[PDB]
Amino acid sequence: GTTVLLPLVIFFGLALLSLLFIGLAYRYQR
Amino acid sequence: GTTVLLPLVIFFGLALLSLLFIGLAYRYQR
Amino acid sequence: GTTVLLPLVIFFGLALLSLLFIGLAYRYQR
Repeated sequence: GTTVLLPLVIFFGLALLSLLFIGLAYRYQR
Repeated sequence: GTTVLLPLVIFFGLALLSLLFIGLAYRYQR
Repeated sequence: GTTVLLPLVIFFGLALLSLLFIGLAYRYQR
């Protein structure tokens, strides 16, 4: 019951990927 | 049908990770 | 249910990002 948090955390984890993607460009541009 | 697009876009991000992981293996391992 | 595997595979991708996250701290540590 009240398993509304389960989907939210999965989507929230995706946020880390976004930050990691931005950092990738930084490494290629000093 | 209800907010079906929300989970679809989250899964899409998952595919992007595959590109980021595959690209790392090539650079860190010919 | 019917699509129990669908969310499981999406979560499975998140596990890989966990290892990548470890490398981020190392680079920012030294």
